[PDB]
Amino acid sequence: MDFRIGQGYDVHQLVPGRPLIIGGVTIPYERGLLGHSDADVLLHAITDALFGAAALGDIGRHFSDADSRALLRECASRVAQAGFAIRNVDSTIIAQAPKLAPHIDAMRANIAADLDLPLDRVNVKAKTNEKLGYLGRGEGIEAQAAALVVR
Amino acid sequence: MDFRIGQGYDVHQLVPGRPLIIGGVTIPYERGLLGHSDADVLLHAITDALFGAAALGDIGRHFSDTDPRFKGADSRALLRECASRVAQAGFAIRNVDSTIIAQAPKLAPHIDAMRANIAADLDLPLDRVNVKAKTNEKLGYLGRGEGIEAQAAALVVR
Amino acid sequence: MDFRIGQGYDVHQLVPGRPLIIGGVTIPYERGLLGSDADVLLHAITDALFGAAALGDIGRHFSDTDKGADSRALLRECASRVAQAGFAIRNVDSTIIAQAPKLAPHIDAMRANIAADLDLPLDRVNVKAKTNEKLGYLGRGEGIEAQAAALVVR
Ligand SMILES: OCc1cn2ccsc2n1
Ligand SMILES: OCc1cn2ccsc2n1
Ligand SMILES: OCc1cn2ccsc2n1
Ligand SMILES: Nc1ccnc(=O)[nH]1
Ligand SMILES: Nc1ccnc(=O)[nH]1
Ligand SMILES: Nc1ccnc(=O)[nH]1
Ligand SMILES: [Zn+2]
Ligand SMILES: [Zn+2]
Ligand SMILES: [Zn+2]
Repeated sequence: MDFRIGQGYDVHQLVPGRPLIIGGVTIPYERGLLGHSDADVLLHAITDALFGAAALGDIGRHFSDADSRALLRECASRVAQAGFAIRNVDSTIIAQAPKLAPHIDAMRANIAADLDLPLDRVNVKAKTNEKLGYLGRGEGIEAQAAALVVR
Repeated sequence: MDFRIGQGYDVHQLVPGRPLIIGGVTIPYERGLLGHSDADVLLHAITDALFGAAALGDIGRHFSDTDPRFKGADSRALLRECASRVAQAGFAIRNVDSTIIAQAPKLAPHIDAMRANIAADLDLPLDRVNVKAKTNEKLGYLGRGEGIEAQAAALVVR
Repeated sequence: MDFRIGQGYDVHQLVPGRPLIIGGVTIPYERGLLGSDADVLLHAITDALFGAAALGDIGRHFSDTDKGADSRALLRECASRVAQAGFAIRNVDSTIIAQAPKLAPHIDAMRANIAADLDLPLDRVNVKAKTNEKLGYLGRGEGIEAQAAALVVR
């Protein structure tokens, strides 16, 4: 019936002395993402896609720059409050390193639990940047997301 | 229930001596976006998402940067023509979402006005239109303030 | 009804010595993409189809070991796995970002290839072309990016 689509984008720098947390998963690595929160680039992109589908603005407006899962849960709350139900989420992480493949199902599990969705409605994809640009040089990590909701 | 989705992308350089026009809003700034038309990166991205959802090709095709009739073209006029062609193809627009990526200036004070322009041009209520603002966290040409990028998504139904 | 959306991204470097193949179409150029055929557009569309189906990604379905298959063979196999998970493809839209060469003359051919491979009416497949306005590695002609979106229904 009243379907809406949303899209999200995020990028953070990789810096020494920070933990690397993506999709709620702490991944062993010598650098981590820099941000005012835990800098979970994946969760932020999904969050923006959800706000965007519900026409509620953006993550910058809702949570002025701690735990990104808490923010994702709050986002899901605001989406429900606006009268929408989430139908599915898809996403991509662009990181030259480290290897993300072993952690993906954990990420999906986290996101599914945070959005109160079954696993089959949550997806997370991994890509390198084929050594191009700042992502290619491992200076940051990007995430992209898409969300479908219904009123 | 014949739904279709589309996506769009655009980027333009930020240069001295040009109006900064994003989402139809003239924003006070010392630089502006360089292009053949008014170079409204956000409206272009949305226009491409709508043409894309309707499988009508793209804005480069409909409103060519090689055709002199679009020199300094009002991108809201282009967006309204896109919406007309989308309607004529048989599609109704259900919603639009978008992102602008810029180091500067601060876009937040202008976002609501952008949403209102897009809503007006697409004949949608405000609650079916969204615009989001992002920095690029200081990375790359966007982080260096060399250009501004926009992304869009649209849902339509035949 | 049970609609789902998916999105996809891909980028390959652009250097002398390889054919330029985008959307199944070989395009005369002084350079080409590095990868198989390195078909950036087919890869992104393949990723958006798997993501709409919540089946992971092209890296997981089609790794470097398992044959030699070109990117259209992968798109078709992608499409068959999507169907067995219960989903029908409703449409695909995409954008190729390349500073050069001119892609517009080749779009009809890419759409035809994609629609054939996905068994879709032509009017549910779209491909768009963008430059990067001379910004970044894309704008210096050091690589080509593709973006895709797909809608499916169970
Ligand atoms: O652009 C990086 C970024 C800023 N911000 C504010 C809330 S979540 C988030 N990610
Ligand atoms: O890539 C910048 C660009 C080209 N073009 C043609 C019509 S609107 C527009 N934006
Ligand atoms: O990053 C370029 C790339 C990697 N990969 C794996 C399967 S298809 C494909 N394209
Ligand atoms: N960093 C990564 C990129 C792509 N695939 C992975 O598994 N990891
Ligand atoms: N350029 C901007 C990025 C993020 N937020 C803003 O308000 N403006
Ligand atoms: N490389 C290209 C970018 C934009 N339009 C084209 O036709 N080709
Ligand atoms: Zn973030
Ligand atoms: Zn433009
Ligand atoms: Zn590829």
